[PDB]
Amino acid sequence: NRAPTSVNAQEVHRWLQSFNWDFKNNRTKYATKYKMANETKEQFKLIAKEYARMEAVKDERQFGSLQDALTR
Amino acid sequence: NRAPTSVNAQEVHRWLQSFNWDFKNNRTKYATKYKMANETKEQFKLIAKEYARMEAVKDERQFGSLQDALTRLNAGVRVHPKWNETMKVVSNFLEVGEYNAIAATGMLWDSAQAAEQKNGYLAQVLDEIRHTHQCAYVNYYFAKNGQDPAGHNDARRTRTIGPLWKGMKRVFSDGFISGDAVECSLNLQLVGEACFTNPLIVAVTEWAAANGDEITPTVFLSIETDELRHMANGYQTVVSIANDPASAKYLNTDLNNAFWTQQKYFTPVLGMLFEYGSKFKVEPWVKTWDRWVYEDWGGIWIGRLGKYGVESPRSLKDAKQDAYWAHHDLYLLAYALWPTGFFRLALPDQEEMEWFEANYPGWYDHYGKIYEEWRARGCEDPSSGFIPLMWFIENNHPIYIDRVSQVPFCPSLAKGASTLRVHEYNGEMHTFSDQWGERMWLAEPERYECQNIFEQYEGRELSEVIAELHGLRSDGKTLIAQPHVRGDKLWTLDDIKRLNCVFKNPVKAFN
Amino acid sequence: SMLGERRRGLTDPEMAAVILKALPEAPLDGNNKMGYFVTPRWKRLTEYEALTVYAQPNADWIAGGLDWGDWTQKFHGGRPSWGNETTELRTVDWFKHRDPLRRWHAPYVKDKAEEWRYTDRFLQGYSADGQIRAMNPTWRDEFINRYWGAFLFNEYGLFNAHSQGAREALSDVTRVSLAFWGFDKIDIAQMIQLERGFLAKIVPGFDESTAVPKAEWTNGEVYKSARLAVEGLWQEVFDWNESAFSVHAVYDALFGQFVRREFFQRLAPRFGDNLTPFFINQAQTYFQIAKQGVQDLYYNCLGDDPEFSDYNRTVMRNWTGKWLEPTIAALRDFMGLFAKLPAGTTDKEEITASLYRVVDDWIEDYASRIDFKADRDQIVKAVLAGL
Amino acid sequence: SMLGERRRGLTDPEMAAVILKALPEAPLDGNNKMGYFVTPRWKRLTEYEALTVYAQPNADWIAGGLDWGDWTQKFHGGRPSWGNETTELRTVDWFKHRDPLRRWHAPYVKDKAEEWRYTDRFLQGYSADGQIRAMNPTWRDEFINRYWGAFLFNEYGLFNAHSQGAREALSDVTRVSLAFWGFDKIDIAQMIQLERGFLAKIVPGFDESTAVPKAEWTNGEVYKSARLAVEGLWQEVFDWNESAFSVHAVYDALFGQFVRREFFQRLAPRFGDNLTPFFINQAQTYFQIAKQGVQDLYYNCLGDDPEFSDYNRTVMRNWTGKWLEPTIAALRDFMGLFAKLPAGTTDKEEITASLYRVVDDWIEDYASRIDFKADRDQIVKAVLAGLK
Amino acid sequence: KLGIHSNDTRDAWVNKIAQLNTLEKAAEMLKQFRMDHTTPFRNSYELDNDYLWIEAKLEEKVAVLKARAFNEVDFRHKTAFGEDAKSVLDGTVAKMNAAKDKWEAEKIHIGFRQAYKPPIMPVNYFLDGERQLGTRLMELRNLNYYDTPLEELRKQRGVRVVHLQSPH
Ligand SMILES: [Ca+2]
Ligand SMILES: [Ca+2]
Ligand SMILES: [Ca+2]
Ligand SMILES: [Fe+3]
Ligand SMILES: [Fe+3]
Repeated sequence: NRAPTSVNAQEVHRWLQSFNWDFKNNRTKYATKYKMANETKEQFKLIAKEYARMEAVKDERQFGSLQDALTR
Repeated sequence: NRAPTSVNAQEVHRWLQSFNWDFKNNRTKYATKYKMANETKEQFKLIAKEYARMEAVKDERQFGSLQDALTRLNAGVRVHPKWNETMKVVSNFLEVGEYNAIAATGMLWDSAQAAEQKNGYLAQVLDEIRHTHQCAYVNYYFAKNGQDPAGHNDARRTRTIGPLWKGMKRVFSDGFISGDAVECSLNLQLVGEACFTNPLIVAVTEWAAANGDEITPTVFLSIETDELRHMANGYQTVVSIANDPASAKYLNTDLNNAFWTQQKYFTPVLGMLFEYGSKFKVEPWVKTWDRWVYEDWGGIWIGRLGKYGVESPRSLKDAKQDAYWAHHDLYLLAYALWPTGFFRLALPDQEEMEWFEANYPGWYDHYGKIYEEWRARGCEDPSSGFIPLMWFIENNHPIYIDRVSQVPFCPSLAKGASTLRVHEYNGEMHTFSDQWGERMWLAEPERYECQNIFEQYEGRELSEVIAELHGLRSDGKTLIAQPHVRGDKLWTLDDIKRLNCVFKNPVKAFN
Repeated sequence: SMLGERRRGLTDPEMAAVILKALPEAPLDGNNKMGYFVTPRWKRLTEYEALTVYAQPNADWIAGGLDWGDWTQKFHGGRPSWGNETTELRTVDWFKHRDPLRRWHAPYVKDKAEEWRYTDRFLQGYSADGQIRAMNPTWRDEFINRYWGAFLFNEYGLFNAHSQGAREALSDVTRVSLAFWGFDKIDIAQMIQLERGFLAKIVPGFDESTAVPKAEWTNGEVYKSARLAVEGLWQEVFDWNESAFSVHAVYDALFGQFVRREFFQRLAPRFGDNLTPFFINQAQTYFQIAKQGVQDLYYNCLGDDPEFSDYNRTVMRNWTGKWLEPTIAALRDFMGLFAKLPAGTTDKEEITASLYRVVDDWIEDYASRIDFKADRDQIVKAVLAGL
Repeated sequence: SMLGERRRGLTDPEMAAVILKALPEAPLDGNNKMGYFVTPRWKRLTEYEALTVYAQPNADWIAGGLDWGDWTQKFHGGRPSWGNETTELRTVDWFKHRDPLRRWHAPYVKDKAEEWRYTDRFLQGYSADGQIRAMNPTWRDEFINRYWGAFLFNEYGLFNAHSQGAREALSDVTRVSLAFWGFDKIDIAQMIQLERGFLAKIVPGFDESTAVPKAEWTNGEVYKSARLAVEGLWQEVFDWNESAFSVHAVYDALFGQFVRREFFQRLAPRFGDNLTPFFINQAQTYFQIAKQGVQDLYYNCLGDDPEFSDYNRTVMRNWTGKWLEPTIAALRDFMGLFAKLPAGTTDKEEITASLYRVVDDWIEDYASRIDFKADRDQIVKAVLAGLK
Repeated sequence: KLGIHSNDTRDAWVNKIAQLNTLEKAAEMLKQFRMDHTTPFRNSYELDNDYLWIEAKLEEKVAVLKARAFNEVDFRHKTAFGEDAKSVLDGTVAKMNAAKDKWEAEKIHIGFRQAYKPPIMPVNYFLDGERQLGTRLMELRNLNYYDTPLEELRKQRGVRVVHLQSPH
C-alpha cells in the first residue's frame, strides 16, 4: 500500500513520557521544599517542529502588519 | 577546507542558456512574422526556487497585513461607498488581464528560442498567476468584509451582462493572446504594461487611499514590485527581433495597432472609473493621461527603443485629439445603462460638479445639466419608471458598439469624437467609431466577429436578461446594479420589468 | 515631513467623517462568500476554488463556460483565442478539475521557498561536516557529472513540453496545475546543475560546465532514445492534453521514474552519495504531487466524464499505445548504462525487480485507469533486452 | 454592528483630531536607532543585536553589566539571582558573544518550521513512492528500530544537560544561543521517534513503542558508557559553561559525530535506507550551526579574552581532559555494534579511518583552539580496543 | 422559449444531432454547418447568436462516432472523411505559399478552417497548419498596412458603405 502518509506531533508525543530514564543522580539541581510527581502529564501534545510552525505562523501576520500596512 | 558552502541562483543561471539543444523540429508552434534570436539574454538571473522565495516573502507581508491589522481596523468597511463599487470593476477587470497574461507569456515562452529568454517569460507566467490570485483576493476580501459583497462575490459571471466587459476582454484577454506572438507582446508588455497597467496600478492605490481603501494598496503595491521583470521581457522582445529583416517591415505597424487598441479602451474607461467612481479626487485624468501617454511612454520609453527601429505610433496625435472628453462621454452611457452592470453607480454631488467644471471648462453646461435633469426626473427613485436609456431613445441619440474595440459610443451626443462609419458585408451590418479600427476590420474581417449586446439582447425585455444572467442579490429580487449608492430604495427586478424596456439593434435604423 | 503630505481616507478626520457618513447601516447583501455559485468538490468551498474557478472568461460554447458570444479579437485566419479545436478530448465541463493539493500561487511558492532555504542550509552543513570524504570518486566524476547531469536535459525538455499547454489550456484550474507541473520540472533540471555546481566548489578539480553532460545527452548512446522521445513530446505534439497526458501518465511515469528512483536513488547510496538522493527526494516529492493532479484531470474528470467517458478513454489508450513504444525504447537504451558500473554494483536480478516495480506502479496508477491492457512481462522483457 | 462599538484613536475622526493636535512638528530626537549604544560585531548594528543585547538586567558587578546595585530578591541563604559564582570561567564582558547565524526567535522558528513542513512533504512522497520496498529488512528491524532508536535517549540526555544553563547563563546572547542548542537536541530525539512512528505506519508488524530502544539504552552494552557519560554531563555538572562546553566541544563532537555520521549516515545507504539519512541530514545541519556559536563563545570570546585568555584556556583544557576519558569509553563500547552487522558490511580499516576523520575534525575545530595537546593515534587505539 | 444560454433554436439542434448515428452523416452535417454559419463568408447570419454553441455540440457527435469507427492509426492520421491528414496539410501549405496576394491568402486560410477544423482533421496536423498558414497570411497583410486609403480599401473589401460621418 502506497497511500501518502506522514506522522504528526501527537503521534510522537504519545511516547515522550518514556524518554526519561532512571538513575541515582537524576534529580533537580535546585533547592526546593517540594517533590514534583514523576508521572505528571501536560495538556498540550507538542514537539519542537510543530511548536516552531505554530509560532512561525503568528510571526508572519505580526511582522507583515508592522512592516507593510501599519508603516504605510 | 570544510567552510560552510552553498550555491546561489546566479551561479546556476550561468549555465541556463546551454540547457536548450538543436534538433529539426525545435521551433515555435505559433504563427509569427518575426524571428527571435536564439542567443537573446535576460536581465534577471533567476531559477525557479529563488523566484519562489522572493515572491513568498512579499506574500507574507501582504497577507499578514490583510488578515491581522487591516482586519482589526475594519479596513474592509470604512471605505467610501462609491469606491467599494469601483473596486468591483477594477479588481475583476484587471484579474482577467492578469489571467490572460498567463497564456500570453506562455505563448511567448513557446516563441522564444534562447533558453534565457524563455526563462524570462516563464517568470512572468508565474507572476501573472500570482496577480490573478491577488486581484481575486481583493474581491474575495471585500466580499467577506465589506459594505456590499454583491458583485465582488460573483463578478466572474455577472460581468457578462454589461457592455464595458466586452471591451475589457478585447484589450486584456484577446488582445494579449490572439495574433502574432509579437503583436500580443506589444499589446501586453510594450504598450499594455509599460504605458498603462504599470502606472495605473500605482495610481489605483492613490485613489484607493484617498477614499479610505487600504486593502487595495496593500495588494496592488505588492503586484507592482513584479512589473520591472515584465518591462524587461517586453523590451527584450524587441531586442530579440530587431535584427530580423521582417522587423523593419512589420514592427511599427503591429505596435501602432497595439497602441491604438489599448488606448481606445483605457483612455475613456480608466478616467471614468477614477473621476466618477470616487468621492475624493487625486488628480484630473486629462493631466494624468498626458503624462503617461505623451511624456513617459510616448517620450522616454518609446525613445529608448529608437535604436531598434521603433517609432512613435502614427495614431498618437489622433489619440490625443479624441481623448479630452472621452471618459466624460462614456460615463453618460454607462450610467444610462446602469441596470446592465454588476456594481452601483452615483451621480456627481455638488462639490464634484464644481471640481469637474474647474478642471474641465464646459463640463457643467453639457454633462452637468444632463445629470441634474435625469435626477430631477427621478433616475435614482425606483417608483419613477425612468432609466436614462429612455432619455437617449426619446432624444434620438442612438448608442452603438464599435465592432472592433467593443467600446460604446454615441456620436449624436458626444462632446468628443463623433465620427461614424457603417458598412454591410455579406448580410451583416458593422459600425465603427474611428479610422484605425475601421482599417483593422476591413483588412482582417475574420478576426472581428464579436456579437454586441444589442445583437444578443435584441427583442429581449431587460429584466429577463438580468434574471437569466443572475444579476440579482441574495434575496433574489433586488438588483446588484443600482443608480445610486445609498442603503435605501434599492431597485428590484420588478421595478425594471415594469419599465417594459426591450433591446433593439440600433444599426437596423439604416435599413 | 513627520506626518507626510498625503491625506488618507481611513485616518484623516475630515475625509473619514465624510466616508462614515455615507456608509449604510449594514451590508447591502448578507452573502459575503466570493465564488458561492461554484460547485464545491469537497465539504465546503475552499480558498483555492474561490480564487481560481471561472477566472478564465470562456463563453458557454466551450464546455463549462459562463460567458456568451465569440471572442472580441481572433488570430489572422479566424482561430479563436481558446477553442475546443485545440485538443482531441471532450468533456461536459472543463472547470471540473481540482488539484488534490489545492495549490494556488501563494501555497505553491511558500512550499518551494521553504525547500530552497532548507536546501541552502543542507549544503552549508554538508560542506562544513565534510561528508564528501566518503563519496566514491568514480561515481562522482563519472556518473553524477556525466549521466546524472545529462538527465537535466531530459527534465528541461519535459519542462518546455508544457509551453503550449500554458497557452491553450481550456480552464483556470487546468492551466494552474499545468503551469506548476512544468515549473517543477525546470526546478529539477536547475537542481541537477546546482549539485554539479556545489561539487565544483568543494571538489578541487570538478568542472561545473554543462559541456560534458550535454554532449552525453545530444550524442551519447544511453539517452539517445530518451532524447528522441523528448524532442517528440515537446515539439511534435500540438495537442495540449496529449502532451501533458503522455509526458506524465506515460513517459515520465516509466522512463523518468526508473532512472530517478530505480537507478540513481537506488545506487547513489551504495557509493557513499547522500548528496544526490537529497535532490532526488525533491524530484520524487514533486512527481508524486503532480501525479495526484494528473490523475484527477485525466481519470476522475475526463476518463470518467458522464458523457465522454468511453470517448476519452479510447483517445488516451490510443495515446498510451502511441508513446509507450518510444518510452520502452528509451528504457532500453538506458539499460546500456549498467555495463559501465564497476563490477558487483548490481545484478540482473535486482534490475528485473526494479523494472517490475516501475511497470507495476505504472499499471496500478495509470494503465488500469483507462482500461489499457498492458503486459508487465512483455514490457519488462522488452526493456531487459538492452543489457 | 458593521462598525463596532469600540472607537480607535487611529481611525476615529474626533479622537484622531485630538491626537494630531498634540503632536510635535518633528521627532524630539533624531537618533531613531534602538540599541545605538551597543558595540556592533559587524559593520553595522544588526536587528539580532538590537533586540537582544542588554535585555538581561545585570549590574556592573557581573562583567559587562550596565545596571547598579544588588538584586532585589535573592535565594534563601543569599545566593544572587545570577552571579559570577555559577561558573568557573571569567571574562571582561559576558555580552560579547554573538551567534554567527544571528538567530533571535523569529528567524529560529521560521527555519525549523520550514524543516517541519518539508519533512511532512518528504514522508508523503516517500510512502507514496514505495521506496520502503528496497530497504534491507534486517537493517530496518534491528539497526534502525533498536540501535538508532536507542540513540534518541542520548540526544534527549544532552538536551536536558542544558536546563541549568537556561537558568544560569550570564547574558542574553548566551542564554538564547544555549536555549537554541538545547532545543535542537530534543528535536533530533523526536525526529528519531518520528521515523520509528512512520515505519510503523508503512511496515506491517513494525512496533513504534519505545520499549525495545529504551531497554537497549538502559541495559544494553553498546550504549552503556555513552549513557554513563550522558548521565554525568547532565546531572553531575553544576557549572553551566562546563556543561555546554563539554557537551558540544567534547562528547558530542566525538561520540555524537561518530555515531550519526560514521555509523548510521555511512552504513544506512548500504542497506537501501534513504529514510534515516534524511533525518541525520537535519541533525548534522543542526550540529554545524551550533558549532559556530560554540566556537564564538568559548574560543573567540572566552578563550581569547583580552584579560582571561590564559585562565579560560587552562580551565577548558581541564574540562576537555575530564570529559575526554568518558567519551573515549563511550566510543569504545559503541565499537561492539560493528560485530552485530551482517558479514562484509564494513571492516577494521574503514572503521579506523572513520574514527580518524572524527578525531582529526575535533582536533581542528576544538582541541587546537585552546592548545589541548591531543594525540590522535593514542585516542583511536584506545577506542579500537572495543572491537569484538 | 427565448434565452441566451437556453432557447428553442438550441433545443432544436440537439434533437437534430441526436438523430445522427453515422460518422459519414455526422461529419457531412458539421462541414455544411461551418459553410452556412461560420466566418465572415457564412451563407447567412440567421444563427449568429447560437452557431458557436451548436457547432460544438455537433463536433462532439462527430468526435464520438469517429473514435468508435476509426482504428488507432487512422484516428491519428486520417480525417473523418478518409483523407490523409498530412497530405491535405502539405497541399494547403503549398497553395498558401503560392498565393500571389493577401486576398488570395486569406481565402485559403479561412476555407481551410471551415473544411478541416477538428474533429474533421486531427488536432496535431490542424494546429500545425494554423501555424504555417497564419504566418503567410500575416506576412502578406501587414506589408505596407497603411498605404491603401480607406475609400479604396472599402472597395477592395467589397463592402457596401451605408453611412459615413466625419466632422474633422
Ligand atoms: Ca561492556
Ligand atoms: Ca578493505
Ligand atoms: Ca601519536
Ligand atoms: Fe500582472
Ligand atoms: Fe505584468
